Amino acid sequence: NEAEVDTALDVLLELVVLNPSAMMMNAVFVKGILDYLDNISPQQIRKLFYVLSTLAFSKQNEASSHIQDDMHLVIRKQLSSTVFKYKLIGIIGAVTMAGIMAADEQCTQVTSLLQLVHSCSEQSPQASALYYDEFANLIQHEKLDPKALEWVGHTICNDFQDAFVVDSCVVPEGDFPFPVKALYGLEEYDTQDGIAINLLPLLFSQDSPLCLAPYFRLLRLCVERQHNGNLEEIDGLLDCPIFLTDLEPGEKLESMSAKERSFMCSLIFLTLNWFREIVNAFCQETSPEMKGKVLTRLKHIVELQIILEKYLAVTPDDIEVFSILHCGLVTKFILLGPPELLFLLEDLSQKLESMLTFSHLQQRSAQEIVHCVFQLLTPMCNHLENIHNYFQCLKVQEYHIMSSCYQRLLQIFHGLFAWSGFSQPENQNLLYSALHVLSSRLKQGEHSQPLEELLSQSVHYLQNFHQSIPSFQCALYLIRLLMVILEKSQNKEKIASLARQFLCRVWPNISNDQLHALLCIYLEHTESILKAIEEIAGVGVPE
Amino acid sequence: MDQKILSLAAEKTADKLQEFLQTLREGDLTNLLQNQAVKGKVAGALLRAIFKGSPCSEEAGTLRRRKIYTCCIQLVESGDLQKEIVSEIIGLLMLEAHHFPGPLLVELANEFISAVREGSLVNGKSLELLPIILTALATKKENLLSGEECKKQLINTLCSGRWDQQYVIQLTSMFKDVPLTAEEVEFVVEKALSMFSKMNLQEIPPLVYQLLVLSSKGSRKSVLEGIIAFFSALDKQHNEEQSPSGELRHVEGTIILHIVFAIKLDYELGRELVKHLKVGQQGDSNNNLSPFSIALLLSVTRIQRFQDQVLDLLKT
Amino acid sequence: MQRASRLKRELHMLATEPPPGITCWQDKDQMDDLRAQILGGANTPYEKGVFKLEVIIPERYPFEPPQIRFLTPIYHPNIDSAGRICLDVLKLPPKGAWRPSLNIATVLTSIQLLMSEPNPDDPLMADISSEFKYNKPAFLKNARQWTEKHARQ
Repeated sequence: NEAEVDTALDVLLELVVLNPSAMMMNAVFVKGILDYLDNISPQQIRKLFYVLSTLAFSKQNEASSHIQDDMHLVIRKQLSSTVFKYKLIGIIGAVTMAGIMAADEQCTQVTSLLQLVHSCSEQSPQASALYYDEFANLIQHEKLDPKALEWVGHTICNDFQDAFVVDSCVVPEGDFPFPVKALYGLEEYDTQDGIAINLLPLLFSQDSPLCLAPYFRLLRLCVERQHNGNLEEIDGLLDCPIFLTDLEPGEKLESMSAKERSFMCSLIFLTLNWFREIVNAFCQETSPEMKGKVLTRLKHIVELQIILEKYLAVTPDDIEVFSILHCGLVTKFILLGPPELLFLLEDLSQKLESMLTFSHLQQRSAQEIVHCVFQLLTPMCNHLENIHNYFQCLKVQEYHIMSSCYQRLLQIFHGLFAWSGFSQPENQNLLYSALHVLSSRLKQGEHSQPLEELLSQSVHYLQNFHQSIPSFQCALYLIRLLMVILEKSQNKEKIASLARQFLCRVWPNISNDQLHALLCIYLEHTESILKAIEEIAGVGVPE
Repeated sequence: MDQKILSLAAEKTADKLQEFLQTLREGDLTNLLQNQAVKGKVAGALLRAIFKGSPCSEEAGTLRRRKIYTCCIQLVESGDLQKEIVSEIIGLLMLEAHHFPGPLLVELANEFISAVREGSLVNGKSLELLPIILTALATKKENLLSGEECKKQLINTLCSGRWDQQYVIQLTSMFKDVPLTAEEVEFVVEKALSMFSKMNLQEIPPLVYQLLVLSSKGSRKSVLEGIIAFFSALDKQHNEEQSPSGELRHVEGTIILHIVFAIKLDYELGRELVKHLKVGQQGDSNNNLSPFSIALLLSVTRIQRFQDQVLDLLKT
Repeated sequence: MQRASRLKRELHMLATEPPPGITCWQDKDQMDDLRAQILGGANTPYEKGVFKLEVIIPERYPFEPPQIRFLTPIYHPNIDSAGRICLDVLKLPPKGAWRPSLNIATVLTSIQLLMSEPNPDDPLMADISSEFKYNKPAFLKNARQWTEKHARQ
C-alpha cells in the first residue's frame, strides 16, 4: 500500500543520493520493477522514474547503460499505447526522465523526446492536457540547463499565440445560435488592440481548448524561468476580452434544456479555470495596476461562478489572492459584492477540505495554509459575518446566496478550529491570538488573559448568531464549531439547549444526514439520555 | 528528388500531397532504401510528410499508408540498417498506428503471422508494433464479427502456428503489454511451455521469468505445473540414465531463485504453489511432489511469511 | 594493480611473440597509450596496407575491454571512417563478451579476422554494408584504392 510504497521510494531516493555504488549492483532488481507498474499510482511513478534515471545518468554508471536503453524501450512502448492508462505512465515517465537527464547531443535527445511525446500526445485531448501539466510541473520543480528552457519557451509562446490568441475584432467567425461578443474585458485596457482569445469558436469547432489554461501556465513558466518573473510580454493577455456567448443571463434561456446547457456549463467552467490560471500567473506581481486587473478578474470569476452554480441548479446531472478578501461587502438588495464573497469562500472551503483532511497547495505544508489563513480570514471575514448577521436579522436570489455565504463562512471557521495541530504546543501561540481576536470582535483591552476566558468569550460571540440563522446546515455547523471550541475548556447543557432550539424551529427542506448529526448532538450531550429519548418517544406518538 | 516533399509538407495538409501520391505512384522502396543507405535522417522527416500527406479520411491515403508499412517492416528486417534509424522509424510506425479502420490491421497482423511461420525475424524489433495493433483493434467496437472476436481468433492463429524457435521468448514478451483474458494468456503460455522441450536448457530460465510476469495477469497453476511436470520428467530420465548434471543443477536452481523473486512480490503465487503441493489425501502427494518441487519449497522457507506454512506441510 | 601485471606480461609477449601480421608497442609519444599495426591481408582489398591503431587499456583492465581506434581510414561495412569498430569483445556483457580470459593479442586477432570476414549484421556504414552484400566488386575496388590512398607511404 501507498504509504509503504512512498516510504520505500523515499528510502530508495535517500539511499541512491547517499550511496549510488552499492545500489547500482542491485539496480537490476529495481529494473525488474517495470513489469509491475500495473499496481503504482502516477505520483509514485514520478519518484520511481526519478530514482532509475538518477542511477543511469550518474556519470560512472553510464558504462552500465542497459537500464537507460531498457527504460527508453518501455518509455516509447508504454507512451505509444491507444489506452489512456498506459499512455499516461509513459507520458509521465518520459517527462520526468527527460528532466533529470538534462541536469549538446543530450539537448538533441531531450528535443527528440519532448517533440515525439508532444506529437503522439497531440491526438487525445486528456493526454495533451497531461503533457502540458506535467511539463509545467517538471520545469517549475527542476532547475535544468537554461539552453533547453530557452528552446521550449520559443516553441510554446509561438504555438499558444497562433493556437488560441486571435484579433480583438468585435464580430467572431461561426454560425452560432447565441449573441457571440468579446465579453469580460477590464475596459481600462485599449479595446482597439490585437490580443484577444478564440474560446467559444474553438469550443463549437470541438462539437485543444480544454488544454488552454495549463498550456498558458506552461508558456508563462518557460517565460518565468527565462526572464526571472518578468511578465511584461504577457500582461497584454489579462487585457484581452474573450470571445463568448452573452453568459450573464441564465434566466432568459430556461426550460429549453438542450446540449446548449452542456456547452454553456463547460464554457463557464473553462472561462473560470482560465481566469484562475491568470490569477495563479500574475499573483506574484506587486504592481498596483496588475492587482487592480486581478481584482476586476475576481469580480468576473465570482459573477460567472454564481451563473455556473445556478446553471448546475437548473440543469441537474493560490492563497495570497484572499489578500483581496480585505475588500468589504457591498450587499446589492439592502444597500467585493455577494457573488464575490460566495466564490472566494467556496474556493477557500474547497481548498481547506482537501488539504487539511490539488498539486500547488499540496506542495505547500498544511502548517503554511493554517499560519497564513489566520491573518487572511479572522479580522476581515468577521466583518462579512457581522454584515451577514445584519442582513439575515431583517430579493430571493441574494437571500439564497448570503445563506450559502453564511454556511461557507462558518464551514471555513470549523475547518480552521478543528485542525489537529492545536493539542501540539507550538500552534498554541496561534490559538491564544485566534481566541484573542474572536474575544476582541466584541470589545478589546483584555490582553494576556487565561485560555478558558478567551474560549468562553469566543463561544459567547459565536453562540448569539443562532436567531439570525436561515438554514439547518449553518445551525449544525455553528453547534459543531461551539463543540470543537468548548472541548478546549459544563457547556454540555449549552450544546444540548442550542441543539434542542434548532430541533424546535420550523425550517421552511432538511436532509436526513444533517438531522442525524443534530439528534446525536442533542441526545449524547443531554443530562439524562433516557428521559431525552422518552421525551422524543412521547412526541413520536402524537405525530 | 527529396526537397520536393519538404516544401509540400512545409505549408498545408492533404491538398498537394494527396495528389503528389497519385502523381509519383512508382514505389516507396527507392525513396526510403537507397535514401536510407546514404542518410536516414531524411526518412525520419519523410514519413512525417507522407503520413500527414496521406490522411486516413480518404482510401487513396489509406492504401498508400498500408503499403509504406508493408515496405518498412521488410526493409528494417532484411536490411542491416543502423540501430539508431530503426529506433526512430519504428518509433513513427508505433506513434502512428492508432486511428485505422478495421480490415487493414487484420491483414497487417496476417503479414505478421506469415512472418512468424517463415520470415527471417532477425530482430523481433519488427514485432514491437504487434502489441499495440491488438489494442487499437479492441478500442474500435464496430463489426468489420467485432474487433475483440477478430483479436481472439488472431491470437488463436498466433498460438496454432509454429513459433521461431530462436525468438519464441521475444514473442511471449509481447503478450506482457496487451490486455488479455484467462483463455488467451493460457493458450499463449501452454504453447511457450510446449517450446521448452525443443530448446537448449540455458535459455529456459529467462523464458520462465517472462512466463511468470505474464502469469501475474494469467494462469499460475499452469506456469508452475508446467515447470514442475517438465523438471520431474527431466530428473527421472537423468536417474534411469545413471542406473549434463553440472548444468542441470544450475537450471533447477536459477529457476527456483527466479520463482522466488516473483513469489516475493506476488503473495498469491506462493499460495497457488502451496495449494498445488498440498498432501490433502495421500494419493495426490504420490502424483504431486518431487526432488525438484522440494528444493523449490526448501528455498521458499527463506520468505518470512512463507517459512512456516511450507515446513509444516513437509513435516506432516 | 591488475593493470600493472597485465601490461607487463602482454607488452613483452607482444614484443617477442606477437600474432603474425600484428604489432603492438608502448606508444613512444604516449607511454600510457599503445600503438598497434595491422598489415594488409592477402586476398583482401586491405592488401598492401599498414593500418595504425591507438590502443588505450582502461584503468579497470582487464575487468574492462580495451578502447581501440583505427588511425588509418578504412572502407569497411562494420567500421566507420573514424575507425570505430562494431565488435562485441570491445564491450562488457551481456551485449559484449569481454573477460580477462581474452587479451590485447586475441582481440587484435579477432579484429584482423573481422577485416578478413566482415559481419554485415552490426553495420556502422550502411552504404558500405549493402555494397559489400550486393556489389562485392565496387566495395573491393573502393577499399583497395582506400588501402593505397590511406594505408600507403
